[PDB]
Amino acid sequence: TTIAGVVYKDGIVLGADTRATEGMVVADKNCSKIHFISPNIYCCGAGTAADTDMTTQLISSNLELHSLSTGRLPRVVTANRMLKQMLFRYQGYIGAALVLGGVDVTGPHLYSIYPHGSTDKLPYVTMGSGSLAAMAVFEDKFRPDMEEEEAKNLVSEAIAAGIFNDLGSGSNIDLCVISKNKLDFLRPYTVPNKKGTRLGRYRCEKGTTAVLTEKITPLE
Amino acid sequence: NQYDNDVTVWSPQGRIHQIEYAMEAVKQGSATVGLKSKTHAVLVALKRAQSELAAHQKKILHVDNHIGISIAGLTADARLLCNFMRQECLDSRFVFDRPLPVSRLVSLIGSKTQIPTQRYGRRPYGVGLLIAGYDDMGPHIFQTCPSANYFDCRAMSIGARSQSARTYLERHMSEFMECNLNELVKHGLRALRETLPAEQDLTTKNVSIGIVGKDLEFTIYDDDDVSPFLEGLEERPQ
Amino acid sequence: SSIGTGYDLSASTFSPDGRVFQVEYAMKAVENSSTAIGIRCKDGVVFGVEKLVLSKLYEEGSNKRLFNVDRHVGMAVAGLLADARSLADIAREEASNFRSNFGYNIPLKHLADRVAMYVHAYTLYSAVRPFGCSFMLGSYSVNDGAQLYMIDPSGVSYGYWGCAIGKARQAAKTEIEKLQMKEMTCRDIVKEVAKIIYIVHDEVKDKAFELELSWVGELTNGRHEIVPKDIREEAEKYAKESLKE
Amino acid sequence: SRGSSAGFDRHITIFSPEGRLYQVEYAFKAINQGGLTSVAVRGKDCAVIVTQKKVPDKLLDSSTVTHLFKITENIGCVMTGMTADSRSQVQRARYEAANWKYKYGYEIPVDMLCKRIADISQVYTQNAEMRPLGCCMILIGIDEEQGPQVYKCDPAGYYCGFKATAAGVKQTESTSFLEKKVKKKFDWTFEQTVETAITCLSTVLSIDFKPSEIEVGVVTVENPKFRILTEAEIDAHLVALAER
Amino acid sequence: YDRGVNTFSPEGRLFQVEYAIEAIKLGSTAIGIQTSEGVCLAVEKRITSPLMEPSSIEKIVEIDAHIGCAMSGLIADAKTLIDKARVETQNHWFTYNETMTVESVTQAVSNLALQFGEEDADPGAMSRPFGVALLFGGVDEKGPQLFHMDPSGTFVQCDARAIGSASEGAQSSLQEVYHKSMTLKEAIKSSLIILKQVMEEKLNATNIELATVQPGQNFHMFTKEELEEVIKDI
Amino acid sequence: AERGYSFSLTTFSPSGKLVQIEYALAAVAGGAPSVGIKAANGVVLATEKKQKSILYDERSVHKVEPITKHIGLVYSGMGPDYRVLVHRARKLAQQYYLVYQEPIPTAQLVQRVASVMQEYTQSGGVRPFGVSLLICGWNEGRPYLFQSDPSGAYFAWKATAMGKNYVNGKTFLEKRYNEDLELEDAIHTAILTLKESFEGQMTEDNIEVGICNEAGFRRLTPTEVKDYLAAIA
Amino acid sequence: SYDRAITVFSPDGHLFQVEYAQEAVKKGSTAVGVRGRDIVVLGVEKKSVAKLQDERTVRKICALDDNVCMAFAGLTADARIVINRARVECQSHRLTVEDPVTVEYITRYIASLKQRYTQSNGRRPFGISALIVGFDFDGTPRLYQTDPSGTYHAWKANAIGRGAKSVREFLEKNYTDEAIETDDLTIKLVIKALLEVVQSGGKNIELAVMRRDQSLKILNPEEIEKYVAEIEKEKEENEKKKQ
Amino acid sequence: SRRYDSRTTIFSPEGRLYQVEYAMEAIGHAGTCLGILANDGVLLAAERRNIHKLLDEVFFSEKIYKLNEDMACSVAGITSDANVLTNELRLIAQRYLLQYQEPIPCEQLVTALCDIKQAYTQFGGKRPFGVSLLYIGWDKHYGFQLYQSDPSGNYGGWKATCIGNNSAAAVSMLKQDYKEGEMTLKSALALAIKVLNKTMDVSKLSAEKVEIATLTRENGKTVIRVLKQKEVEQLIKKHEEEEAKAEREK
Ligand SMILES: CC(C)C[C@H](NC(=O)[C@H](CCc1ccccc1)NC(=O)CN1CCOCC1)C(=O)N[C@@H](Cc1ccccc1)C(=O)N[C@@H](CC(C)C)[C@@H](O)[C@H](C)CO
Repeated sequence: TTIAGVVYKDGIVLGADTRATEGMVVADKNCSKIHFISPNIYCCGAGTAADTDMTTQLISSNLELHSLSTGRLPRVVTANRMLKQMLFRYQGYIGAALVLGGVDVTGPHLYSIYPHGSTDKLPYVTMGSGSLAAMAVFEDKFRPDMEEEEAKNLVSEAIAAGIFNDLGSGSNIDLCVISKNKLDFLRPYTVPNKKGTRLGRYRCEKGTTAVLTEKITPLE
Repeated sequence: NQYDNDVTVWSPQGRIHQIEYAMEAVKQGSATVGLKSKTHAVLVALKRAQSELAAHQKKILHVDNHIGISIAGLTADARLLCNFMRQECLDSRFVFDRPLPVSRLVSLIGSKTQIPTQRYGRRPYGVGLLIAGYDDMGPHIFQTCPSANYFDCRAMSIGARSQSARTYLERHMSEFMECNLNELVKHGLRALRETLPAEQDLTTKNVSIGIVGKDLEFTIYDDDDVSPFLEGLEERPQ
Repeated sequence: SSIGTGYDLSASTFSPDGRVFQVEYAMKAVENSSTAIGIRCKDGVVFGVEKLVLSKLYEEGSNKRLFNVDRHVGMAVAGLLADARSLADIAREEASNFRSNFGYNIPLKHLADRVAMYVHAYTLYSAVRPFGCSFMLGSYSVNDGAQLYMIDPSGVSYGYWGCAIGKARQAAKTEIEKLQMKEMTCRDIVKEVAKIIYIVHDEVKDKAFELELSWVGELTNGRHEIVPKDIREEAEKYAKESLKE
Repeated sequence: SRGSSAGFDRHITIFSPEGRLYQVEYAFKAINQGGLTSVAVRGKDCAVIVTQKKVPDKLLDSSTVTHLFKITENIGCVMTGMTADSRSQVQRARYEAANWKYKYGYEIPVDMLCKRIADISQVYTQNAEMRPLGCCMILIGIDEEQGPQVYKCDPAGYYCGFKATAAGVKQTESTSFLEKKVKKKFDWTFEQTVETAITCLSTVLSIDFKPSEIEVGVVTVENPKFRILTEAEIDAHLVALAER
Repeated sequence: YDRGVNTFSPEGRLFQVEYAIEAIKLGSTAIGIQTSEGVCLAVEKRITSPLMEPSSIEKIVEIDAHIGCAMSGLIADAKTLIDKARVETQNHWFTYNETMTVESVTQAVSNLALQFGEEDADPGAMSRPFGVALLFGGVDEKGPQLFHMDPSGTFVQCDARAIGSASEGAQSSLQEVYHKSMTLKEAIKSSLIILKQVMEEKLNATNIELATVQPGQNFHMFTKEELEEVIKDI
Repeated sequence: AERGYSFSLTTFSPSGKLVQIEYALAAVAGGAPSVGIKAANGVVLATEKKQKSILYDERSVHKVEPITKHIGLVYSGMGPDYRVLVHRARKLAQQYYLVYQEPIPTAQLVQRVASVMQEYTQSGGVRPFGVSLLICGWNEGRPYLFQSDPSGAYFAWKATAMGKNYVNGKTFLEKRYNEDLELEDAIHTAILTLKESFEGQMTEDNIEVGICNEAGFRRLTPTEVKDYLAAIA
Repeated sequence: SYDRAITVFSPDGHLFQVEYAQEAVKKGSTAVGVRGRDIVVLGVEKKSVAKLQDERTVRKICALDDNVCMAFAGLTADARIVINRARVECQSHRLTVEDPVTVEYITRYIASLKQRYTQSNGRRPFGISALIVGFDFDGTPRLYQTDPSGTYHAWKANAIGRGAKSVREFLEKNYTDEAIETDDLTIKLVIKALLEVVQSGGKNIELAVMRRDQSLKILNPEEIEKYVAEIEKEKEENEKKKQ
Repeated sequence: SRRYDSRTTIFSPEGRLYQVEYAMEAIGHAGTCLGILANDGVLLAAERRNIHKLLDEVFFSEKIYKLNEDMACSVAGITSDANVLTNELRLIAQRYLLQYQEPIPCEQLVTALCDIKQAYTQFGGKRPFGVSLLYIGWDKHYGFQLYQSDPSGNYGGWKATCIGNNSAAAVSMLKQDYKEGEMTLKSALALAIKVLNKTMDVSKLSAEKVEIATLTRENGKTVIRVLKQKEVEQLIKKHEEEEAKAEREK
């Protein structure tokens, strides 16, 4: 994977690739790694897929309960606390590296959360097998208080670096822009990789497959 | 009548009837006496018999080499408390390699016996105890009640018609501190015999003696071993 | 002030006028006990207890109603003695735990608070009955000061300059009010304590009694100790002499 | 119906034939046993608590007699009713607040604290083994966006936010006073709030307090920390009242 | 008016225990006699029907090869105690490689006395006392010994003792004929005589059971023939 | 120290009546009235939110509560019990979602909450809830209205009322209302059937309304209530 | 859990709950059983014939193992519990000990269970009595009877339930060595004893027999009608030509 | 604590359990519910108490629960307790299925629930479940089957029986028109219509007021179907056309 996050003037941009691997083989060419926590908080997941899924889902649920009882919009510190405390309670056995981004009543907040339960609040963060490349892009071309499109360009650039330089990352670039009054969950923000077009027709015509046994069963 | 059946129910007069009813259990047993000199602690117990064909009930129990007790009340509760004291003493020897100070053991008895007097469905211990012990604070006679209250005594008597024995001891307190062992046991036996009509008196068949001291571990004299104490006593009055 | 039609058989049951009669009954058990007073001077706290003697057969110092809860904290009890002792155990354990957790001697206000909460925990269920005793905690420190607190069976805890509990609670309080303990010292105070004890004592209804006394202050390095036989006999002499006027 | 009873519905927390919980009401009556009254008033830029300080003894260290409790640096409270139960509920409140901040990373809202305490009380209302607490809790504190907050919770499990409330003996009289004073619509400044509270209690008890007869908790927007007024700065308001 | 099972009477006794003592009085009467030649235990079977196999009525059982027990009252309650005794003896043998003294066994069983209660207790704990009375007759290092135990848990040694419905009368009749030097035959004879006196049915070889434990011979349950040969010299 | 009473506080009378449940219903039929109307394209819940003074802050505690993004709640009876049931219901919904990754069907939430309420009529040392619940929802295109009473029983309603004068309100709805209505119309007849027991000037702060269409559940703003309470709009 | 003493002693020394359970047994359908030389027979009376009820699903006779069968009287549900626990025990015995089970053993188990329920907290005595029947190895046929109290005995023949005293007296006056000298004669004795209390029929009587090393055999209403015909014939060929 | 205990699992002096009997009294006030066994199937028919103009009707049924692909049940008494017991029944069925990989025999399921109910009558100090149940099903051991279970934990297998309000008269009426071995599903439906007609307090009987379900064996699989209002109306109308016919002969 190759997830990143940045903080600009009006909010937060989250990025992620869409490659999921098992072994050294691509299992999913299009995997959504940017997860819904609350309507104002999203979280990118890298590492053990099922772990990132169930963890992000659980915390999303608990936050829904929380805001349901409080009647207010959830804070990012809350999701951060829940995540880090759960992850720490399991001492790293839950393979979940996370980039938590959201806009509060206190403003934009971006955390990185490692599977052992430690967190870092930074203007920009990267996680995943392609995190070094993305972090290089950030360290090279980041400036405080960027404009929205500028930050989107930066993050997509980082994720791209992860995609082309890391064998663990591949395929599309997903973005998520979160401002004080907007939520752009841009799915296929960029499709920089395309499968080559077939040069032949290997279509098998009806009858080429020999059959030993047949049984039709009507339904409704 | 509505404050009678539970140990967690205060009466409007600031009393707990179950505790007092438990206190009445001590008076149901045969009387017993305890007194100390300055070197020895002595328990003298009047054993009771159902019929003439039944042996006399044990009233003196061994706790530790330096501690013995005399019971008055429910023998089951007595055995329970006894085993508790034995266990605490063994623990003290196991941990510190020194005998458990008697006062501390008594304190533990208080703490343990206090608990069931404050919990619903529980009941007080229906037994009174006289504890004779010796440590580096001298001899000790203690008294423990079903109310979980305990007393450090110079002399004491508990049980059926023990009032006579009490009245006797209260006169000879001043003598007690300087008596030799034989005189101490004598006084104990007189106090004990005071709790009897003139038609009956002490016998080797119905008297037990427990002795502990600076020169002697806790020992129990029951039958023919009691005679050297009985033989050497006045004829008593009528 | 007297209802009892099933509404007074449990601490889990309110009276129709909003009272918990079990607690009040326990308080009445406190009232039937011999009076124990304690007074705070500018340099510590002194305790005095009217320890009634039920028999001459009992050794001196038996049934102590003055306890060492901590090396800097003393406890004076009034009422059902067994409960008082158990509460002394609870207080001791609380102080020990506090030391083992935070590394210094427990502040008196906090100890009183904790133990009081523990007591209150018994005024709420039918499974247990309220403690049948009231008690006073006394302490002194240089960084803290002289402190005296009191707790009743309900779980109420308060800080006093002078306090009394038992039969002649009010009769003792009226005598304590006469003193100016905000300026006096624990050395002078002992005499006055013994005096008030002898005054409040009823030589007619109640038989013979033994007087217990306790120091805790600057004169004892912050340690709660028993009053030496000299000072005790001195105070008793002062009291017996002051009883002839 | 209309006062009917059956079984142990007057001894434990079960339903009466008319669907009432007698033990709860009895607990409300147990609140009044203290013989005191507390008043809470919410301002435009603050929140104020005032309560009787009946110290009938010179033998009491009057500093130890308080019904005002600091739950958090920014959350204060006043308890009315049975003292021990009150202190218990205060401990529980402090725990729930500290735990809240530990788990969620931000200070607990007065709203949520009061809601929690009330939710705990409901259990006492529904379980027969224990009896509700003979006390009422009033919390005050500044909220990040909703500003000054004054909440209150009952032994019944009821909790609510208020522009003003009272608790204890002269509760109804104090409320009837406060709503009459609210309808007039004044400029709810700090002094207006404090004076309204103190005068509510005063004209409800007909006492005209000395500065050592009451205690006043307070929390401002400019100073969100729960502050307890000294005898002097209470006497200031007291002498400020006897002029107009 | 209902109360707890561990409630005290104003007299200072436990109601349930006293009621258990009252329960014993409805049981089959049994007699145990101690003799320097051995201990004997006899008990009526109280057969309520000719169809009932009398050999399935055992009120005398073997605790161990050197200890036997006679019971009176609610037998179903006694079964548990008997098994506990057997288990205790076997545990003691396993641990110490020796037999238990009769007093130790009796005490061990007596430890289950007031082991009943409601609150603050185990789920399988006893709810009520055992409505049964026991006579432990056996031979140890202190020779022949006979012990008696009641629901109170109070156990005591007896030279001769009768328990059951006809307790008092049989005890008087026992006092009239006991001297601390009887032969075992005399003890058996006396036992069967008093038994015949107190029983409502005609005493025969299938009406009762008798067993002896002697220094030289293990626990022996008297067969029909032997019973007849003792009943013979009525 | 504490444990708990292990015996039922709710038992059968010789006639065969679970008396405590009936008394609970007596508590229910005594609280503020609440109406619920299913309307083809949505559901409406409405209740009398009449405080008891000008000092009360009506914008702090609500009677119309959301369970999830598509399910809503109102009640008749005791406030605290309701609050408890709301928390529990929300939790149940979140459990269902965590397991199935699909918003819980209204009927299912109703059944589960009903089981929870049923427990307190048999479990030890507890009384039943003094609360009847009206639960609205939007699942699988169709709208849903349910009621659950203290016994743990539940019924599906086209329209109904609970609380004070629930009989008069039931006949009112039975007459002056029917199917094919739009959400607006339903809200109108809901405030109208609430007005049939409003002994006072029914303002926008005296009543609370929540709606549940196929776009989710939400509580109507006091402004929208003002527009509706103008006997029009 | 429910830590409450249910069965306690009364001031006169009675266990009221147990006695009540025995009264519940008294209301049960009459169940009798006799022991023979090579057969053993158990029969149960008033089966509450509704004729709309399946007879199989309400049988009061149940097999515990291939060796032991059992009838009961009292609360049917409690009886189901006891029966199942008994079967489980019968298997567990085979598990821990290679040998099967003796009638006395399983009887002792059931009795101990009942007693345990007479002395345990929060529980309540089983309202049943049981007639246990079997042919343990060595060939000796055995019949036992249990009681809610926990007491158990062995019998040559016995009866429990409604009017058990009547059938007990009848069996007392009719149990001879001549009677039950043959299998059919023992079965006829059971049928007669049952007819001496049942509401005069045969369609009200359920009878089953265990014999030697064979399995348990339940008698069809046809065979029962045949034996009842022979019984009604012997009551008119030896009681009509003499009276 | 000991004072507030109502002693729910205790013998009465006569040797009976009062809470069970009172629960029976509760069931006697519940909607009439009967079941009849035939040669080609088995059916349940129950009175509906949830009969109001404003009810929404969002379920397949009201008092008929599907337990297993070969089994269904009907209920009478407290409906919530009924919910508990039915859910538990489904659980048991699925456990047996998970274990033996074949459908649970009907009697085994019934006994399984009844052991729980009995357990509630013997210990725990809880009130019993105020519910009687009728079970219909098919299995490879005993084919078509009808059962009845009471809160006592007691159960029985019936060829035809009734439970609920006016159950006695319904039982005798079933005794009258019974037909051991000659019962078809159609005649059983006629019988159901008849009995439910005379027993239901509100006469005339609309299809609105009753609820009928049938379990049958069709081509290897087991079919459970709840009749639509129209079919019920057909049965009712036919019953009236058979009642006004026999009354001609006078
Ligand atoms: C194929 C998809 C649906 C999921 C894939 N699952 C898998 O690879 C799972 C792993 C299950 C597991 C068990 C115990 C402990 C840990 C993991 N494996 C299997 O399902 C089957 N195998 C069993 C034996 O043979 C090998 C695998 C996966 O997790 N891929 C991870 C990489 C990984 C890390 C650690 C352990 C196992 C796998 C991934 O894509 N991670 C991305 C982040 C996303 C998915 C949030 C990235 O990190 C990018 C793609 C780099 O991998």
